[PDB]
This record gives sequence, C-alpha cells and structure tokens, in this order.
Amino acid sequence: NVSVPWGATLSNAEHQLIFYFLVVAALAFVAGFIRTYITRNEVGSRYRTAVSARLGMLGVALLAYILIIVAFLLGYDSTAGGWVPNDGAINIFSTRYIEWTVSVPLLTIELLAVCATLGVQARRNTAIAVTATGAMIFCGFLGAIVIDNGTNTGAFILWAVISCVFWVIANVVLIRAVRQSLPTLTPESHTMLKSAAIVLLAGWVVYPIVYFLPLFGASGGLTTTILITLTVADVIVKLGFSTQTHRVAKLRTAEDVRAGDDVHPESIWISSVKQSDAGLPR
Amino acid sequence: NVSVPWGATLSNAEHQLIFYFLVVAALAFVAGFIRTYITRNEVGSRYRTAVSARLGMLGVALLAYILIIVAFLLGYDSTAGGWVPNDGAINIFSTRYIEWTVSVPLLTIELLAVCATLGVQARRNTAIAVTATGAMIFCGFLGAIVIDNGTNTGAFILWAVISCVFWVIANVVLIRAVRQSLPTLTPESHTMLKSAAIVLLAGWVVYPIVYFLPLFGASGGLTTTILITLTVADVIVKLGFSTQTHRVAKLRTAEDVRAGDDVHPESIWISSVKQSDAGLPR
Amino acid sequence: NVSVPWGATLSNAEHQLIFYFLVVAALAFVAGFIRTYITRNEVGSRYRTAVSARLGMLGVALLAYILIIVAFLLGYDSTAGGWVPNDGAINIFSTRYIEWTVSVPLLTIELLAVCATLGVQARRNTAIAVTATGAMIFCGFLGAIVIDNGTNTGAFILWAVISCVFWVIANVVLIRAVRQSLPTLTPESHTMLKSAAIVLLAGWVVYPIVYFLPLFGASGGLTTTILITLTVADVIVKLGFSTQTHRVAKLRTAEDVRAGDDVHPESIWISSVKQSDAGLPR
Amino acid sequence: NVSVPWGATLSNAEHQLIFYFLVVAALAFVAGFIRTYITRNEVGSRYRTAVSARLGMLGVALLAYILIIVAFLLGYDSTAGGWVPNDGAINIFSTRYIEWTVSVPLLTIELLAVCATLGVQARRNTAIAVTATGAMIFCGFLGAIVIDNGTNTGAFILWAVISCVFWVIANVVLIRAVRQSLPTLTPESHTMLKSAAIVLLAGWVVYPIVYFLPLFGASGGLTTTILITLTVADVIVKLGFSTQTHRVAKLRTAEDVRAGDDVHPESIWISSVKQSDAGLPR
Amino acid sequence: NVSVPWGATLSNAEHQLIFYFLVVAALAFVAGFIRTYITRNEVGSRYRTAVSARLGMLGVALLAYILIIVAFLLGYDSTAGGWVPNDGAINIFSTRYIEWTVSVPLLTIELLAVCATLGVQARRNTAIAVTATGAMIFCGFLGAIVIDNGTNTGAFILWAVISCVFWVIANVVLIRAVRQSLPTLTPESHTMLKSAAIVLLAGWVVYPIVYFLPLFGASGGLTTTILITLTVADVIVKLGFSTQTHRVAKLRTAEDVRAGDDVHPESIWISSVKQSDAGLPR
Ligand SMILES: *C\C=C(C)/C=C/C=C(C)/C=C/C1=C(C)CCCC1(C)C
Ligand SMILES: *C\C=C(C)/C=C/C=C(C)/C=C/C1=C(C)CCCC1(C)C
Ligand SMILES: *C\C=C(C)/C=C/C=C(C)/C=C/C1=C(C)CCCC1(C)C
Ligand SMILES: *C\C=C(C)/C=C/C=C(C)/C=C/C1=C(C)CCCC1(C)C
Ligand SMILES: *C\C=C(C)/C=C/C=C(C)/C=C/C1=C(C)CCCC1(C)C
Repeated sequence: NVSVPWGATLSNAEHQLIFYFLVVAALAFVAGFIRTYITRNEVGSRYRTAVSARLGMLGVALLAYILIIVAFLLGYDSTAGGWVPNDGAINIFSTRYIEWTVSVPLLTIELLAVCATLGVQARRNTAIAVTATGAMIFCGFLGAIVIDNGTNTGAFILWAVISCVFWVIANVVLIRAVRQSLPTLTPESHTMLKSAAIVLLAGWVVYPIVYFLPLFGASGGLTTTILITLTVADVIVKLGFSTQTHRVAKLRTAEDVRAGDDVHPESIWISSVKQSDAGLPR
Repeated sequence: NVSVPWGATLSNAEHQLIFYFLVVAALAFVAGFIRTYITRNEVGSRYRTAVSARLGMLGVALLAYILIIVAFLLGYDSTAGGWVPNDGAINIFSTRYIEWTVSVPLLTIELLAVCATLGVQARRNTAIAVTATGAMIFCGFLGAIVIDNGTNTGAFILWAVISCVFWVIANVVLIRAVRQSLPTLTPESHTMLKSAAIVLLAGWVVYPIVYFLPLFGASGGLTTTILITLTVADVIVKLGFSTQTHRVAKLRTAEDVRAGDDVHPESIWISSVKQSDAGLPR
Repeated sequence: NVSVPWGATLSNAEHQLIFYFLVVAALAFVAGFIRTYITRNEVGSRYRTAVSARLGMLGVALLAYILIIVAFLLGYDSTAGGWVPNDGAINIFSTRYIEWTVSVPLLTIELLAVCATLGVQARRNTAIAVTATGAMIFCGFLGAIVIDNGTNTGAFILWAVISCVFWVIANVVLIRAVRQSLPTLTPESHTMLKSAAIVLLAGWVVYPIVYFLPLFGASGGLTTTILITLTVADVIVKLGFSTQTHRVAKLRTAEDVRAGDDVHPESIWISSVKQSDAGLPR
Repeated sequence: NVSVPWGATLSNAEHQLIFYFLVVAALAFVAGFIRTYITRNEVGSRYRTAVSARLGMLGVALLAYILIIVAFLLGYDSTAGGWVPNDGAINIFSTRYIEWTVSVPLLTIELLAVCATLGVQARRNTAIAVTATGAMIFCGFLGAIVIDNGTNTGAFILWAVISCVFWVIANVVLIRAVRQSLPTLTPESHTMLKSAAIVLLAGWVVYPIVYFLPLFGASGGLTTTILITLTVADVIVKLGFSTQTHRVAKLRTAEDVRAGDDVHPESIWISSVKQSDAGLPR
Repeated sequence: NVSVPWGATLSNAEHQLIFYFLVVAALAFVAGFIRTYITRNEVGSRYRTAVSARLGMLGVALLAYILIIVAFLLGYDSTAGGWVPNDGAINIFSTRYIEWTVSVPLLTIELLAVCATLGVQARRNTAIAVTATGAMIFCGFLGAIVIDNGTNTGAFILWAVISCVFWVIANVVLIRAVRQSLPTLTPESHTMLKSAAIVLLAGWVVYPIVYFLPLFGASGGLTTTILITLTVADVIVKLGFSTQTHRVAKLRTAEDVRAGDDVHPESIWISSVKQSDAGLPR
C-alpha cells in the first residue's frame, strides 16, 4: 500500500538533517541566481532566451525553497517522540510538485533555446515540451497528493504511469531537437550541446524513483531519504547544470563573433581560454 | 439566486488543487517578470512603453498573487469536514478584482503602445481605455463583493451589465486603434499586430463567464472551478501573451534600424531569424 | 467639535471598499516605480535629479502604502456590528502624514529640478520649499493626531492655519521659480513646464479640504470617504503626475542634443514624435 | 544616577511622535538609497569607493531603521497609563548603537575616499579610522546598555570617556588627511573638500550630548526627546550630508576629464553648471 | 565530555552582546554586498567568476545571518534567571554550519578563479576543493549537531577528525594551485596572489578551535564567547577579505589591458594608482 511520507514522526537527527539540506538548497540557489544574473551579458542577444529561462528557473527554485522551509517549520512539533507531523506536513511534499511545475518547463525552454531549430518546428517543439512536462508534473501531484490524500495505491500508480507517458513525449521531442541541431553545428559546439543534453536529461530518472519510495514503507528515515534525495537532485540539476547551457550559448555567441555574423562588447572566455575578442558594431 | 463562492467548504483535494494553482501562478509570474526584465533592451526607446507596461503588469500580478495566497492560507480551517471558510475567504475573491484593476489598464497601455497613433488621438485612446477598463473592473467588484456582501442577485446582475458596457467601450477604442494602425505598417508588422490584438482581446470573455458561475449554485467543486479557472486565465493572458507585444515592438524596432531611422546597440532576433544588425549612433 | 475618523465602525461594504482602494494604490505605485526605473535613462545627466526625486517618491509611496495596509488589517475587528476600530486604527491616519512628510518635499525637489535656476537662488529655493512643505505636513499631524489625540478642535484648527502658511510659502517659492524659468526656455519647453507646474500644484487643495471633514461629524461613511479620497488623490498626484516632469526633462534633454550642447545615447521620443537622435560623444 | 530611557511610560502624544520620526527616517533613507543608486555613475572609477561607502551606509541605515521600528512596535503596550515599556524596549536603544557601528566607519571610508592620499598612509588612515570609530561606538554600547543593564553610573561615564578618546583619534586621523589633501587640490576642489569635512565631522557632537541625557532624569518626555533627536541627527548626517562627498567626487572626476587624465561617458553637472563633457576612450 | 553550547542560560549582558554582534554582522554583510555589486565591472570578463563567487558568498552570508538572528530571537526566553534556552536554540548553532556549507566552497571557487590554471587541472581543482570543503562542513555538523544531539563526545571528536582530513585535502589542492600560478604571473601579480591566498587560508584555523570549546565546559560566558568569536571570524573572512581577490582580479585585468590582450571600458585604479586606461574594442 502507499504509506504517505508526511505521516511519519521524525527523530531529532532526522529533523535536523532535513532543515540543513532544505536551507543549504535555498542558499545555493541564491548564489546561483546571483551568478546567473552577473553573467547574463556573456551571451549574445540571439541566445538570451537560454539565459532568461535559467535565471527564471533559479528564481523560482529560490522562492519555492523558501516556502518549503516555511512549510517544514510549520509542519512538525517536538513532542518527546521526536517531531510529529501536523496536517500541514503534506505541504512540504506539495510545494515541491509546485516548484517542478514551473521549473521543469523552464528547463525545456532553456535546452531548446540552444538548439538549431527555426520557425514552426521550433514553436511546435517548445509547445509540446512545455506541455508534456507540466502535464508530467501534474499527473504526479494527482497520484501522490490529491486523490485520496495520497493514499490510493491504484491512483498513485496509474497517475505515475500517465506521468511517464508525458515524460517519454518530452524526451523524444527534446532528444530529436538536439539531434537535428548537431549536423549544423561546429565540432566544438556539436560536442558541447550533446553533452549538455545528456547532463540535462539523464538525472530526470531520479525523480520517478523517489516517487515510488512511499510503496516500500513508512519510517522517518524513509521520509528523510525522500526529502533529502529530492533536495540534492534539485541542487544538482538546477544549480549544478545551470552552466551547461550557458557554456553552449557562450561558445555559440563566440562563433558568430568569429564568423563576423555578430559583435560582442566584451571578450568571451570559456575554461580560461579566450573564445572571441570584444568588438564594436561597425 | 447568488450563492457566494466563499461560502463553500472545500474538500482536501479541492483545497490542495487551489493552493497548487495559486502558487504555480505566483511562480510563473516571477519567471515572467525575470524574462521581461532581462529582455527590456531588445526594444527601441520608441516602444519602451510597451515594455514598461508589461513589466509593470507582471510585477503587479506577482504581488497580487502573493496576497491571494496569504488570503487563502488565512481564510479556511481544516475541520474534519474539509476546509471551512472563515470571514476572510471573501478576500480571496476580492484581491483578484484588485489585481485586475491595475493589470487590465496596463494591458490596454501596452497594446496601444505598439499601435501607430499620434497626438490627441493617442492621448484620447489611452484615456478612454484606461478609464473604461478600470471602471469595468470596479463595477464587477461592486456587484460581486460590495453590495449586500455579494448576495444581491439584482445588484450582481445589473453591475455586470454596466461592467459590460465599459467592456464594449474599451474594445471599440482598442479595436479601432489597431485598425487605424494596420494601413501604415509593413505586411510583416501589420500581421503581427493584428494577431497580437486578437490574442490580447479574445480571452477577455472568460472573465465575464466565470463571474456568472456563482448563479448556478454553491459547492466546493464550483468554488474550486472558479478559483482555478481564473488562475489559469490570468497565467495565459498575463504570462502567455506577455511576448506578443514584445515581438511586435522588436519587429518595429528592427524595421526602424533597417530603414536608417534608428540604431540599436545589439542585433535583434525574432524566431531565431536576425531582424536587424547592431549599430552605433553615426 | 472634531470627531476623529478612527472612532467609527465600518460596514462590510465600507471595509471592503477601503481595502480595495488601499491595495489598488499600492499596486499602482509598484507599476509606477517599475516604469520610472525602466525609463530613467531617457533623461540627460543634467536633469537626473528630476528622475531620482520621482523614483524616490514612488518608492516611498509604495512602502508607506504597505504600512497603511498593515495598519488597516490590524486596526479593525469584525464584530457583527461591522468592523470596530481598535486602538491602532489611528495609525491608518498617521501613516499617511508620515508618507506626505517625505513625498511632498520630493515633489518640490522634482519640480525645481526642471526649472532654470542657478547657484544661490536654486539652493535657497530648494531649502525653503523642502522646509516649508515638511513643516506643512507636520503641523497637520500635530492638529489631527498628536495634540489631545486629535480631539482638540482649537488645536485642530490652529495647526491647520499654521500649516496653511507653510503652504503659501511653498507655493510662492515654487511659482516664482517656474516663472523665472519660462523667459529662458523655448516655446515648447516654456509651455510644458507651465503646464507641469499647474498640474503639480493645483491638486494640493484636495488635502486641506479632506483634513477638515472630521468637523462635519463622525460616520463610517465619512470615515470611508476620507480614506478613499486621500487614496485617489495620492494616486493621481504621485502616479498620474509622475510623467509631467519626465516629459519636461526629456524635452529639455532633447533640446540640448539638438543644440549640440550634449549627446544622448538613444533617440528621444515624446508623444510618438522623435525629439532627438542618438549620438556618441565626439 | 543613570535613569535608563527605556524605563519610562510614554504618553499617547509621545508614542505617536516617536513612531512618526522613526518611520519618516526609514522612508527618507529609502529615498536616499534610490538617489544614490541612480546617480552612482556620475563619479569616475577613481572615486567609486566614495559612492559605495555612501550607498552602503544608506542601505544599512534603512535596514537598521526597520528593526528599530519593529522593536518599537514590540516594546510598549497601551495600558490606559499611556504606553508602558516591556523588556524589549531596551532594543529600541540597542539597535541604534548597532547601526552606528557599521555606519560611522562607512562615513570615515567615504571621506577618506575623496582625499589625496596614497599607499601606506592611505591604508594606515583607513585602518585607524575604521577601528577608532567602531571602538567608539562599542564603548558607548558598553556603558549604556551592557554593563549593569545601563544602570551603573560609573560604568556609564567611564565608558563614555574611553569612547571620547577613540573619537579624538578618529578626528585627528581624518582632519590630518583632509589637510594633507588640500595642498594638492584645485581651489574649487580644495574648498569643496574642506567644507565637506566640516559638515561631515561637526554634527558628531550631538551624539555624545544625547548620550548623557539619561543623567538629568527619567521621563517619557526625556525619553522622547532622546529618540527623536537621535533620529533627526541620523537623517541630517546620513541623508543630509550624503551629497557632500558626491559633489566632491564629481568635481574631481570632472577635473580629470578636463585635464585629459580620464574620460567619462556622460557630461557632469554640479549646481546646474556643466563641469565636464561626455567623451569616449580614445 | 561535550556540553552543548545551547544548553546554557544567558545573562542580560550576554544576551545583549550576542544580538549586537549578530546584527552588526548582518549589516556589515549588506554593506559588503552593495560594495561588491557596485564594483563588479572593475574586473574583466576573464575573471568575472571571482566577482560572482564573492557576491554570492556575501548574499549567502546576509541571508544566513538573518536566519541566525531569527533563531536567536526565537530561542531564548527572559525568565528572571537571564535568558533560558528553549528548544530552537540549537538552530542558532545549526544555521552557521548551514551558511558555511555554501560559503566556504564559494571561497574556494573565488580563489581558484584568480589562479593561472587551464583545462582539466582547473576542473579537477574546482571539483576536489568544492567537495572537500562541503564535506568538511558536513562532518562538523554531524559531530556537533546531528549525532546524539551533539552530546556524544566520541562522535564529536571523530567527526572533527574526518573533517580535518577534508580540510587538509582542500588546502593542498588550493595551495598547489596558487603555487603553480605564481611562476607565470608578473612580480606585482605574483605577490598579490600569494598574499591573498595566505589571508584567505590562514584564518580557517579559528573555526576548528572554536569547534572544540564545548569540551572545556558549559557556561553562558563560554556560549557567548563561541557565538561572538564565530561572528567576528565570519566578518573578517567574508567581508574583510572580500577585496583581496578583487584587487588580484583588477590587477590582472589591467595587465591584460596594458599588454593589448584586452580592453576595458573604464580606467582601473588600485590603491589610488592608475593601473590601466579606458579603451574601446578596436
Ligand atoms: C527540478 C528539476 C527536475 C528535472 C525535476 C523533475 C521531475 C520529474 C522528471 C518528474 C517525473 C515523474 C514521473 C515521470 C513519474 C512519477 C511522477 C513524477 C512527477 C515524479
Ligand atoms: C488579468 C487580465 C484580464 C484581461 C482580466 C480581465 C477581466 C475582465 C475582462 C472582466 C470583465 C467583467 C465584465 C465585462 C462583466 C462582469 C464583471 C467582470 C469584471 C468580470
Ligand atoms: C502625496 C502628495 C501630496 C501633494 C500631499 C499633500 C498634502 C498637503 C498639500 C497638505 C496640506 C495641509 C494643509 C495646507 C492644511 C491642513 C493640513 C494639511 C497637512 C492637510
Ligand atoms: C549615524 C552617524 C553618526 C555620525 C553617529 C555618531 C555617533 C557618535 C559620534 C558617537 C559618539 C560617542 C561618544 C564620543 C561618547 C559617548 C558614546 C557615544 C557612542 C555616543
Ligand atoms: C565562513 C568562512 C569560513 C572560512 C568558515 C570555515 C570553516 C571551517 C574552516 C571549518 C572547519 C572544521 C574543521 C576542520 C574541524 C572541526 C569541524 C569544522 C567544521 C569546524
């Protein structure tokens, strides 16, 4: 059966670890937001979407993680028997689905931004991906939170299945876009995009796995394993992979500048190598 | 007869779904605000008003949606019989009228900003539209919230009628402005404006319809349908259509640059096609 | 006698209307703040003071209106007999005097910024105006709030009289500055300043009138009329007239650019007419 | 004996006046912060420290004054016998010492920034001044707040004496720096610095005087006089004198530009006279 | 044996001093954040990482210190017997470990940013350092907070030992990077980096020492000594040493500009000496 994670009483260790990771995440996102803002003009206007998506995703994550922290502080009470969940502990689990609903479509927008697609294909791509990913999150939220208060095993499973269909649709769309890109890019750029895609699409699998952990039992330790693992995953994907597309966009900006297709006000540096020189509109 | 939406007790599913959409909206607006800010200089000084209106509308929406979220958390209490409305549940419904009062006039300002009107006509247009739209919202607020606490069917209806007159005035003004524009623009620009207008003016109809749903009865289902539908509509219109005028303004900037009427510091890209090159004041 | 406004019990309609206007104001100011910030570089460095004053005034208004909203939510308690003022309701009335104390001197700074005055006269002007206006607000605050808790009719009147002397001093100073300007400006600029002054100085009269309403009796109606009217006045003067000086400053920037006295990085547009072209320091 | 200021019960007038000045200060600082930010690029990179110090000081003041306002609202309760101090009223007095601890060293940094000192002397100057001033504040905090809860007359006095030694050290350092500057500046610049120093160093005396007013007795009148006087002093020194160094820095920037030692992207204006023209790096 | 710091009752002096330092820190960080932001463009794009890391670290510190202040206000209750720790007092100690978890890896990123390393070595360096330092903090958090609620002496010690291994790894990595840099830099730059490294790595020792103070007993004195000393250390290292790398980055920018390897829009000043002139992309 499904044993909802927010039913469990947390040990002190457990409650302490959760607060640590939750706040470390929020602070890492603040740092990431600052970095992304300070470096927004390393990218040409042609790829500004990549930058905006990413800065958006980091802002969203930062706010969502503030809510999660509030929900956590207002969701358990120390009672000699550790910390006992109140009726707002479900909101620690809900807010995360909230956050993914915005953030994951932003990720698709970012990745498509640095691909080589034009016109209808590019608008079709962005429509299907943003749709399929928000649907994928919402189906999850249905199974895990909304129907029967999380407790209906058949709902819980069936909605995860539906969710997995939207997950395959999103991937196919993205994977195809990245692989219609690669023929038109330069070796260095081809490589960079291929690698960014993989990094950006591979760690999605974590989420579905964590989703099904409520099936193996209910414990404060299982709850801590769920909340922590999701927090780490979010930091790795949103923060850790926040520079993959930035490097792609920078190396693309620089190639345009070297081809005389554009100019850029400052030199561009990637891995401490100069990619392009500063130049003025001539 | 009118059954006010804030009278109904919400199931857990219902209360969970509402919080989801409300917060997803707030987070989508934060993302939108960041995008609009990061891309404010893609537009020439001639059309900066379009940008400011839009960035204003997104900032307003973001704050309004924070209030709505507060009002929601402070408006229902879990009581075994789901969530029971308290005396601040009306403020969940009131805050939205508040938000439209600023946001809808901002929308009119934005659309007129990218039209081809000069002098008195342009000042008359903006005066009538900003007036007619704020009046339209306020009449709504009267019928639905203020008179008799929402419960007077004849008020509720009569004020919606008055509201619909201000709605026709606004449309006529706007529609005429857009159609005095189109003769002077270029094919590509003509098309773009025509389409932006339609997108921007068509989904207004949703609001009046939702307004009259408190007449079909009272339920937490119905209450939930109301709050969600309004949230989706807001996201579609404020966020979804936040780029229509931006593209119009960009393509207008670029045409000036190509005509030698202006210069722009960076190249302009629309749908991954280069519209204009960067240039310096010569 | 004086019947203090914060003594009255508010109907539900009344309490609803007040919250509407108060929050609509705050949101309008957020929009205004964003506009003013986004357009700060339409003005040359010579007139940057106008811009800073205005952006300051809008920031102040936005914060003050947040306080007023708090004070309102924490100042009346629903009790079957509508909303009954607690002992913090006075703070709804006090915060507004607070706000004017900063905002009105900012207005004088803004208007003098776009006048044609040099050296001692300009420093004397700004000193007398900023003094006379802050004094004018403080005398008001004395009569209405501080002495006898607002209830002393002779105080209430006598301090309003004193306040009116500082009001005449401020006007004389300002009016003379604007009329020593006009001889040195261009027709187009002369006209623009004259008009901005009138708009900026005419709606001051509202405030003194509203000030003496507590003398015609006490009612929640009267209390509501007071709070709303002040809110509308603030929006009209701070937001509505936030572009008068901006246009003046823009047309002055542009005239310098056309005379070859300065350069400006971007073209300047006023009412959809181009005033000056972009240019580089030569 | 010392009668601590936070022991006194405040009349309604008194409590009203205090809240007025405290919030007027916070709002004035917001305005000042906005001005300083909007005008940060009127100064060359050579004197950017002056700007950063000042913008820092205004940000600090704004936050400190928000705390003081909180502390005030949470420090007295209306009890028929006016407002009666709780055991957090001391924090109204403590927060101010907190604020000076950052702000006064920032002031020294700002003033030294616009002086003509190089190498060791400049690093020695900044070290002694920042040290002596933070020490001066902390000694004050000891005598007034920490030892014996403020109530030890001999502590109170002895720590103020120590504090006055650090005050003389700071002045000597600063005064000497300003007077080793003046021989190397231009008449116009010499004059400007001399005047800025005097303005910046003269109103320090207020603070020590107010410090000893708890020795003349205890009253809500006296308590009110203390809190208001400190608030006015802060506004005069932090806000009122926030442009003295800015003018100094601007006139220094402009002189470099006129000497061909630097360039500046925009013209520089001081008192409505043009000081330097815009120019590009040649 | 370990006597947890959050067990002790604080005298009034003690509670007053702690609040002072905690808030002085937060305010110093706000000032630092403003400085770093205002001066972000003194550094070339090649070394922007240094700037972003530092601005990130200061933003993180500012938020962390706000939490610590909250935790403090909500962690002790005045009970005639001074201030008595409640059960959130542990969170005053926990939040600091939280803060170091982000901030210390940011410090390593900053220092490596201004070193002369390319390709794999630079990516290996940053990976090991960011890992080793976050591990070092987390091991600390285990021993001090999580296991046995802080009270297990053998845990407390053993985890500090493990922590010290990660501390040696981090240092070796960093020290080697800085000393593979120095052969390729200029005298002036070599010197500057060597000095920045020492300053940046030397005051790490404080933290481990303070960590083992809970072993010398329990007291409010000892508790106070701990919290203050950590606060001062943080201010010295995060704020005090926030300019070391900035100077390094500036002098490196300037050397590139003098070599004709880059251009920089503004002149660069270090210690009131001009390092490079402004220039345009040629
Ligand atoms: C914050 C960033 C990311 C990439 C979060 C991703 C979330 C998913 C990939 C969720 C997928 C789900 C599936 C496919 C099936 C079970 C329900 C889930 C929503 C967890
Ligand atoms: C937030 C964006 C938009 C466009 C909101 C629009 C609101 C309306 C178009 C409201 C119209 C009304 C009418 C015409 C009649 C009933 C009362 C309403 C206020 C709902
Ligand atoms: C927020 C903007 C404005 C211009 C507010 C203005 C306030 C006044 C002009 C107040 C004037 C007063 C007078 C002359 C006499 C009675 C007391 C008052 C303060 C209301
Ligand atoms: C916020 C700005 C300023 C300049 C505040 C200044 C504070 C002082 C100059 C304080 C001086 C003190 C002395 C010399 C002796 C008594 C203790 C004091 C801290 C009040
Ligand atoms: C906020 C800035 C800094 C540099 C903080 C540094 C923290 C450490 C160097 C901590 C080291 C530890 C060790 C090596 C052993 C005991 C556990 C500690 C985490 C305190």
